[PDB]
Amino acid sequence: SFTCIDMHTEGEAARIVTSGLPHIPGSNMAEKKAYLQENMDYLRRGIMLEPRGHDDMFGAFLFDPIEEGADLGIVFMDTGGYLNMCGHNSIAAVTAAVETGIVSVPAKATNVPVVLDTPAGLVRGTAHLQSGTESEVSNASIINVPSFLYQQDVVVVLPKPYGEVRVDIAFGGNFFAIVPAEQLGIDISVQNLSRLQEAGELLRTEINRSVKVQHPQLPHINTVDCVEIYGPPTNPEANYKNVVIFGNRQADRSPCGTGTSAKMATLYAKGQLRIGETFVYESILGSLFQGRVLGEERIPGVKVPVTKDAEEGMLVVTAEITGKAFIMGFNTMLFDPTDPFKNGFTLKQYIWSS
Amino acid sequence: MRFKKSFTCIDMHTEGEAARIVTSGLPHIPGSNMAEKKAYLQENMDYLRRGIMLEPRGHDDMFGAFLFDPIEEGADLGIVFMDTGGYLNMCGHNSIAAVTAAVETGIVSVPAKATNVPVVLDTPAGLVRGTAHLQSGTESEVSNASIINVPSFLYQQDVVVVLPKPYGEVRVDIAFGGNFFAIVPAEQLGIDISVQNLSRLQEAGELLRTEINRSVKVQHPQLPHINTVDCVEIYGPPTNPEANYKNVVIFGNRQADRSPCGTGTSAKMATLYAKGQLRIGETFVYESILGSLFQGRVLGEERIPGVKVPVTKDAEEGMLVVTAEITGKAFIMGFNTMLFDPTDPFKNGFTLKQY
Ligand SMILES: *CC(=O)C[C@H](*)C(=O)O
Ligand SMILES: *CC(=O)C[C@H](*)C(=O)O
Repeated sequence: SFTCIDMHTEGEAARIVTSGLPHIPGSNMAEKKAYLQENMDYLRRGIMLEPRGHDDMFGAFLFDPIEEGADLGIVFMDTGGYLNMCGHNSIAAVTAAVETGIVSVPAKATNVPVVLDTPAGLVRGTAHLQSGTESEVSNASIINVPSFLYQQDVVVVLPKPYGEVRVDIAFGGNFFAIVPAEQLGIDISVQNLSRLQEAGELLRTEINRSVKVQHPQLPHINTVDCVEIYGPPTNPEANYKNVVIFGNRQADRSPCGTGTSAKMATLYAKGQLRIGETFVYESILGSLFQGRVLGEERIPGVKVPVTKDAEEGMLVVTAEITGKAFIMGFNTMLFDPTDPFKNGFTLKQYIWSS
Repeated sequence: MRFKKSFTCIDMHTEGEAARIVTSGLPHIPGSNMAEKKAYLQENMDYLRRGIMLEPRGHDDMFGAFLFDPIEEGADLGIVFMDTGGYLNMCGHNSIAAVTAAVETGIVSVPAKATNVPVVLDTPAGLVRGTAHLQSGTESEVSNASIINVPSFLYQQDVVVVLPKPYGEVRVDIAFGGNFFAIVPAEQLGIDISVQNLSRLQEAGELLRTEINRSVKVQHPQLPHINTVDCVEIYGPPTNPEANYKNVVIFGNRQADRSPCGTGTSAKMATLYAKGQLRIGETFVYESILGSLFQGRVLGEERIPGVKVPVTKDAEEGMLVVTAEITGKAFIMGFNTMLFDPTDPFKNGFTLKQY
């Protein structure tokens, strides 16, 4: 049996496994993720998939922190595999840590830091407390790992009825292909969600076939794992609306924190967003996240495709993302060794271009 | 405060199909029988079903039930079933799960040295007599569970239903197995029962259910409150050698059963029995889209003089009903305390499924 704190962040699940896991080696969180992925993938499958989960479930395993200064180690998972970072799950974990007492709250504290050691690096979170409560969280922010536009105006050819599209590749904790919905000929709407999933899958697969990406500081991150499809906002408070397609072409119900970070890095690189300016991203559900670019930095002697010959070094930015998570369940998940679906199942069919 | 309005559940599944069995958290629900309590919930507290069944706490193919104290004489537990669209009068897989959960979690006592434990369910469709078959050696580990369903019957035969393209005109049987079913060969819809075709099967099932309920009036002759076709059973040749046929049942907000569906199996057996194709005691094995198997036997038959349904011939002496036993295996998959913060925008759930 495993104990879980089932959270959701504005409609998007985050199943946070807090106890009962087998002991896992690894000298950092990236190696722990690799160990799970390579040797114990049955854990993910049983916890994420039907019948205990479903095709759009998401979650994370907690571990002791390893990187200096962190409160919790975390490895994220979904219906397909393992993302190096997740903003909505980070917001959920920061929230759960404070509300359930995994991390202590100083006396008279109105903000409580919760630092996550993730496969993509250190993620500095803050739970913003409800005034007059000891540990009720109003919302939570996360300062993401450095983000960056990687490659601009990448042209890929998808099968009909999509054909040729142009995207940006950016890192926000995961590598994203960021594309306007208009180029796909699909409005972002609940009605089009299945098509959005198919386009996202086709675009992700085609991008990884034709562009080889590599995070220049983190060897293990060498694929594009997420497709961010954006368009005009519905809520007048939002700058844009988006849906991210990832995992086994599941869709984020949240605006997606890493995807927002990647979008903000891209806008910033193009001069379209100032440091400290509030950016508001809306989801397919109408949910909002707020983000701000906190700073920028050039890394001398390190280039990505977008980095100019004249430029000694790549531009990165540090972005903060804010959202609200709720506890939806305290769960003890059970696995009878004679249960034929102890490792879950899906009825979703795979798709691929011919 | 945090646990205000929470619910405790035993999350079960029966060969892949969820049964979220709510064990505490409801206030008193007015009603002098289970059918009335079901109507109360549906009319006055439907947001509870939606919050428990739907994302983010559930999903588009979740299923479950509320437990109550039994009202009907001889029953161990009251139960009201729920899904992503509404409330079925009976559910085979959830009854199998409830019998199993009752024994394994000690809701019912296991008599000294027993190998089989009866668990009787008071449902909106009537009394359902369950038996938990214990694993030899163990005190209360359940190997599988059988349920003797409420009376089942073929109701109306060769009903022509006209659906939009690419389906057009189809021929179905209507039969009662605890719910009314329209039973239809997948062949007639132009599609195979396969995971590939699941979305289409859901669409076809929903179309068929809507059209049937407009164009055909059904009425259970002994239970006034049952007067709609709630489920569509789409069947085809088996994949597993052990199975007679395969099916998928579409119901709720066009969700699909991952189990072979016990009420659908009961309706199918009553149909086969009526056509002389199954004898009393003969094992019928039904396969699901997942490859799961349920076993059924017809245990008894009765003609009810003076009571007819559309298939009852003038040559005949009252409508035929059968008593069907269904057997499957359920597992505990979790113990959950579900939370509903009043400021949570999705306290009542959501679905992204089309229209
Ligand atoms: C982990 C994801 O689902 C991508 C969106 C996010 O919140 O980072
Ligand atoms: C309750 C349902 O899902 C219909 C199938 C069955 O097991 O009776």
